[PDB]
Amino acid sequence: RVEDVMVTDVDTIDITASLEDVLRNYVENAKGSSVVVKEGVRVGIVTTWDVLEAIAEGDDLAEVKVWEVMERDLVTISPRATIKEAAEKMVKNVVWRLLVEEDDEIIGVISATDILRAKM
Ligand SMILES: [Mg+2]
Repeated sequence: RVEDVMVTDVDTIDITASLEDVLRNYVENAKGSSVVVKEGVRVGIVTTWDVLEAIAEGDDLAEVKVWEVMERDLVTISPRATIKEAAEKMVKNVVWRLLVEEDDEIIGVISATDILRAKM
């Protein structure tokens, strides 16, 4: 199940950060995503795909704040879901990562990389 393959040690970024920060975190530290935090509460996820979308639109990455592009509802899954169910949600929503929520709070992230490694 998701709880068996998820990562609880999540990378976070403040809600006031920009896509330039997300880009930098990827290029300098290899971080493909971050869980967005607002005053200590995890509220969504921002990813390098959001950066690519901004580049495609010609946006100034420093001016796009992470709250403008973060996601939560369609990318959240229960730790009780099976790995196949997690893969199905990733495929339906065309995302590489899902936020894992329990007791209304984000407790981790599961990525297609994790699922592929577990299958192998
Ligand atoms: Mg998106």
